[PDB]
Amino acid sequence: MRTVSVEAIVEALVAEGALRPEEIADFVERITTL
Amino acid sequence: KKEVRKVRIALASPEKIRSWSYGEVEKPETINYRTLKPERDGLFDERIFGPIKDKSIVRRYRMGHIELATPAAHIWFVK
Amino acid sequence: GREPTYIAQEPVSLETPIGDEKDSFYGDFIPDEHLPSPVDAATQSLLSEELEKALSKLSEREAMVLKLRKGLIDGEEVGAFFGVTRERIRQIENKALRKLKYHE
Amino acid sequence: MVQVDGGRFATSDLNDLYRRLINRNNRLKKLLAQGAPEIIIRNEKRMLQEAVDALLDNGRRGAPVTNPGSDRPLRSLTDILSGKQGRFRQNLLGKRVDYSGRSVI
Amino acid sequence: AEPGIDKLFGMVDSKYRLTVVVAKRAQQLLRHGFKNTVLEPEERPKMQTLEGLFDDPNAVTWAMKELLTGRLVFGENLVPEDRLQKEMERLYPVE
Amino acid sequence: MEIKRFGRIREVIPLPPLTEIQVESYRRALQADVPPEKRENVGIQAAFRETFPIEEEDKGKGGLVLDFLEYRLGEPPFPQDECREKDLTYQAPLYARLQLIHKDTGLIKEDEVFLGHIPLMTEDGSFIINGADRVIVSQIHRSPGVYFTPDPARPGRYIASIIPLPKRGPWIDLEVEPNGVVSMKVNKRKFPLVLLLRVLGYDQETLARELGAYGELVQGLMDESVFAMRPEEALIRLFTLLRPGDPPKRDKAVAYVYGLIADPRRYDLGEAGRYKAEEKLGIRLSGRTLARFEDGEFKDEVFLPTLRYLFALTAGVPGHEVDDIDHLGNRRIRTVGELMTDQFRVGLARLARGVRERMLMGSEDSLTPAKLVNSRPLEAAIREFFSRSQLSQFKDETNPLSSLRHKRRISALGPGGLTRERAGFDVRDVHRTHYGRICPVETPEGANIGLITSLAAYARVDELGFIRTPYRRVVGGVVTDEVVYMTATEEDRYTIAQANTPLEGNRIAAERVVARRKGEPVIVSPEEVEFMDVSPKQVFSVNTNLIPFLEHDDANRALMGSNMQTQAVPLIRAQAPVVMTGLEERVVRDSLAALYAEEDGEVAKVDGNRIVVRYEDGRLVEYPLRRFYRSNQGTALDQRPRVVVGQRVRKGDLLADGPASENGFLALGQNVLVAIMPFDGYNFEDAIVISEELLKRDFYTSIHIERYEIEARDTKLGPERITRDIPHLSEAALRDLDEEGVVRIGAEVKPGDILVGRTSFKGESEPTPEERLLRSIFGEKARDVKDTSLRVPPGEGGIVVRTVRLRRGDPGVELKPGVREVVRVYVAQKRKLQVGDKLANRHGNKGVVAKILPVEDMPHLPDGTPVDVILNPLGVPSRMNLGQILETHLGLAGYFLGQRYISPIFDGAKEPEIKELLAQAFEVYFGKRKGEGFGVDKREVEVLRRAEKLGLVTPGKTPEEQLKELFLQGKVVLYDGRTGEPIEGPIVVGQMFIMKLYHMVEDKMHARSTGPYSLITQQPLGGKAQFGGQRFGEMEVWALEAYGAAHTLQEMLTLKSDDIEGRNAAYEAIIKGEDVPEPSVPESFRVLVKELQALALDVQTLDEKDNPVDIFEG
Repeated sequence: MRTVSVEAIVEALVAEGALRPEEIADFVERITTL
Repeated sequence: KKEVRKVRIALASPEKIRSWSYGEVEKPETINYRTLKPERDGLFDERIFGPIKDKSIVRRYRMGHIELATPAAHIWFVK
Repeated sequence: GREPTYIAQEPVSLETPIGDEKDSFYGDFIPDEHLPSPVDAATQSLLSEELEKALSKLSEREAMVLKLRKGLIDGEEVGAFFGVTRERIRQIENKALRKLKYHE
Repeated sequence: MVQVDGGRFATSDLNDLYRRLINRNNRLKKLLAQGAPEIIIRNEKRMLQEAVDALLDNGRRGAPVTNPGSDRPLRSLTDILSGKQGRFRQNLLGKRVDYSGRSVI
Repeated sequence: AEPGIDKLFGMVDSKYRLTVVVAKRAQQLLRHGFKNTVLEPEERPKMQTLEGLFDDPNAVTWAMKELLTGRLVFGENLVPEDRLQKEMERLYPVE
Repeated sequence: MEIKRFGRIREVIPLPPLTEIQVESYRRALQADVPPEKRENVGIQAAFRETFPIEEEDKGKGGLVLDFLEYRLGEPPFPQDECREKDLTYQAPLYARLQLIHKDTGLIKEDEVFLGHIPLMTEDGSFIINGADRVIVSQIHRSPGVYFTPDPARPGRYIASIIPLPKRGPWIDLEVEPNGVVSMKVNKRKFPLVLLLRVLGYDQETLARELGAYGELVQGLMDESVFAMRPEEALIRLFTLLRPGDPPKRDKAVAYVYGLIADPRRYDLGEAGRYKAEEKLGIRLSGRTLARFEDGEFKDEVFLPTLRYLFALTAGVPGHEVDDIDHLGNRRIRTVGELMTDQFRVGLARLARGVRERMLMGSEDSLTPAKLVNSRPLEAAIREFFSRSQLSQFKDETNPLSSLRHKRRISALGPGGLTRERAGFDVRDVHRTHYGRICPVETPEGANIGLITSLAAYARVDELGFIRTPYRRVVGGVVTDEVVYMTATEEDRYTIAQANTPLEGNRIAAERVVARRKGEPVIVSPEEVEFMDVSPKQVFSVNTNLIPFLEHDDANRALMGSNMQTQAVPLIRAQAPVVMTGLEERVVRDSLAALYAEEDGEVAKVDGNRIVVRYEDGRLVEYPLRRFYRSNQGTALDQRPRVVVGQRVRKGDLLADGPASENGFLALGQNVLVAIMPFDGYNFEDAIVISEELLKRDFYTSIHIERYEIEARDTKLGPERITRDIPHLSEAALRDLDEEGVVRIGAEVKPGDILVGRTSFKGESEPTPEERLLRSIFGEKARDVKDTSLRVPPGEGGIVVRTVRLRRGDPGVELKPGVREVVRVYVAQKRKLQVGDKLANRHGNKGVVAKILPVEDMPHLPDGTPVDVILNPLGVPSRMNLGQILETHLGLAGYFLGQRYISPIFDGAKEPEIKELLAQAFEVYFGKRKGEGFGVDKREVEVLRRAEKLGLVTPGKTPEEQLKELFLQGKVVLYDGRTGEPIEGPIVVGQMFIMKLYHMVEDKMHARSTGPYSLITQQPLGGKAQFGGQRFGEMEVWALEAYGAAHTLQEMLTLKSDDIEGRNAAYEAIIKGEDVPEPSVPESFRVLVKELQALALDVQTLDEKDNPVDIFEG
């Protein structure tokens, strides 16, 4: 199959200038679980 | 070696649709959690599509086909 | 009211508008770890064959009790026993591995 | 299909739409072999057309959802060839670029 | 600007044809070695930190020198494409 | 530094506490410090009483009477810094008193139920939410009243409008259609209003005589006298107009709601909605709607005067009443308390929706607690607001002024859907009513013009959401020391005179007076004058009121000065302006940046950590300093003690400076010696040239602290571990990590070093069948573990200054599910000025440093003093902002006089005053050089030669008298530092206040060769030690198309990031030394085939003659 790691993808999202580390943080936090 | 001056879109006969494909997707089996590896004849088969192992390009270019038991309509031509 | 102490989760789709409900799809921010995925096939090929080697060089009543308990379906040792005491299975289990680990 | 935080996956919606159709088609097969009471075979064929219309183009008949949490249409083969990024538009629209930079001037 | 561009624009019916000539000359002037050149006896492009452009800094600039003299020929269907490549490799080594 | 202040207008009353719009509103909303006995109820306690009579009567078994007694908060869980270290909200627990009655004996009262936490406001006016400080903006909307609109479609008559809000009210319209039917539009229904008046008891014989006598139009009312001969029979008649299939016999049913209980109410009995129809029509309004409960038949307090005032307007003059929308007496400001209460009540009726369904499934008497009460609906409704509302947003706390401006914003784009991004034209314009109430300057550039605008300095919000500016009364012609804050509509009733009006103690002086009636500029006499302004400061915002010679600045570049002071970054060597306005000690007061003595007394201890003082009353207080706290956007906000042990102090005296405070004054930048002249193309368009003396003196240096964070999450693979032995690391790469793996404090970290070491088990799972045996075979825990540490990203870090471990055995921390510990490291940088950074004055002069000259080769005075900054005069004439020129002249005199100046905003320094200070200056700039033994320079006379030829000195005088003439004009002889030859004409120099903006060049520069690539889209992105690419957009494709850059464009789209085979061949061939080949085939082309091919479309590719071409490379 195929692997991946979210910590590096999140830092890339934070660098990309989409939203602030607040919104991306809420995103990763909903990503974690419910 | 030869140049590509023209592109044409047509309707594809199911006899064609079977030609482009390499084998049929048999089972609704993606991959199991125990081994991250393609299940019995599933959507991510290697015989059908190509090796996930090293490139990943032959795999994004080889198609499979599903064999319908009763025909169904291409909703584009309906709606 | 508490959420206490002491292989199951639900997939999130690949395309979901992140951020301020914008145009991004979530696959767009995933870079990769590696392509070839080595030590898989060349390892299990050694891994499996060098197992059966020592696995058969001691008594089959010894080695197979755990080959298939820890390896075939489940686990346990409250019922590991095909019919001996819960104490001799732990006895022969451990003693099996030990002569299996290193032979004097 | 990928394996994300050690034990978590991410899925293209097409894959669940393709599984749904393999489901419906296989049950139709087994329902013909095991006797074909018509109104049952007809329900299954209805389900089969509905799942072909699903992976080809959602939102044309009410959209199929993933679970009772992300009630948001699965991305069909039609969605990928139009819309915000799609396939046609995104190439015209412009991509990121390796050998590039910013600074103040 | 760049040395004698006005003279190069005049050489060609099409502004853009100059570009392709320069580019395609630069490509061969790299591919089949660098000895493909027509001008390498005396005063041909140079650099600093030594004087060292007589082997291989900027191939495209070279092509613009070379084309700035009547030594090179350019045109629509000069020679069959395939014996063009066979005869170039065959005549010059460096591979 | 002595301070001389200019102009005297006796500004009779000080500025209101500038944070009150947040503090005092949220105080009103939470009557927390006062007992529940206290009478006033508006806000939180009213939000209870509105919903709280909870009546489920009889649908099978009833008797639910759960009603309100008390509520209390008392105790916040954790201190505030605590709430910031641990990502906690700064809350209080809300738990109210309850008693539920039965249809039978008894009433089971349970005291407390902590139905939700409610966040609290700090004393500076901000909220802590997820551990981050956060600010609630205000809002504007049409105040809920009775309005009369000119008929948009039909030219000639008017339409009424009764508008309730919260939207829980029904909008209604009274368009008098053609033909005379008094139509009435509710919820797109429409019908003769008479149908409703007769539901109210109004018989048709009284409707005409006593209401519609003066207008003959009342004959449009009584037309359907056939339906309005029957009172309660017209109620069932009106019930017909709604059609879901209702039972026509239910009598008060629909008219219960637009009668009393829940639909058009305004907050409370009194003035909540009553003022907005009492003033516009009728006389009074009543209870907060059109109600009867006690008799069953309905009274209206509204419809009669509403239509009666649609007569009084459609005919003749009572006044000429019409209503303007954008008037600030007919638009309303929504503070923080209201906003939370609005959302608190919607969160309270989500609970009421639950207590109903728990009345059905209830058992008989066992109900009292949580069988009716859970926090879920209220807790989630308050949490949604503060955390993801559109009007909550990170505290803009770049500097003290930055956060103060932010708490005092006013937005039009309400989360309820008030105004959207599409409409602009009349919404954004400044209206006459903004005078004294809303700044005409503060709005930002770009899309949000006019939408987000800050409120005036003296403006404040009264008991209802109206902005109310002060004026002071003048008795005939005698001005009083008595001030009246006036509504926007109430303003229009009077003659208001302008603040620059001459006085003699209390009298007007000039018979010819400037004064405003409602909006118009009116010239008037002393007798007619009814009010007068308090100060010219009440016209603009707090920032706009820090620009010293605004009077000389174009409004357009004035908002650029105002908005930039927000972006001022705190400088270590910070400095107050050489020429101030006066508010610069009042800004560092009201923003709690600094620390002032509480009473008279003496100082006992002064650390850099804490100050200790001994007051008169006997107290000995310890004030601990904020040592090096990071801000929300990176700037360093620390306090510095400015007193000594044994020093007496007075009440209000300063003990410690805030982050951007110089000895009690707002210090946003520094006072540089500027020469305004071109230079060798180095100060082109708006560029700036800098003397290296600044970096030596370390003036333009500012500390900045970043924050890096990792989790030791817990995984399928096995738990991750914050440890030092990482596997494949050189010993040199670990030299700075402590034994636990954390970088040690005080070590310089370069991009790529380790901050905290983390090791995680090898992915793809625990393989039970085979490995589980190996775990017992081979020394258990001898598995494999990889490197997943934390490293300084591309960009940079500094030296490590602080760490934070939040470990398991969690001692007061809310670690997320699967989070084992978290570790933080703070890194800091002394960031000096560097070429590329951004600078600006108060007058709106944007500029990036373009060149740092050595001191040797740049303009200097006769004495060897060089200038510090070189501004290009070509930035002055287009941008009409001569105020910076006066700051320079006045700053030139203050530099040789050793003093600073306060020029009040419109009571400023006049030219003669400036001149005579310069004359005072030159006897020091040059009076001394005579005595030291040096006359005029042969170069000074060569310039005075051309000077009089240019008409700047009058010829025939002595060089000295000419140089003084030339000095008074701000200009001096300046010699180019690199030739020693004089500048051939005189040049004006002086002290200008210039500051360093948040746009430095560390956030800014990026350079990408190669690196990561995304998965579904293969275009690239940044990561381990690589940046992302820049986006090559569609317009940039039109660019290359407009050249012949066919290959360049295809590269941008193929080899750069998108085509895998192509870019691999492209870089491998670069390392070769080859040329990059284009395709091959392109990735986009093969994908679009197969991706079309996924649908049953046969897409072939064809040759020149129609022939098949296989595009998949065998």
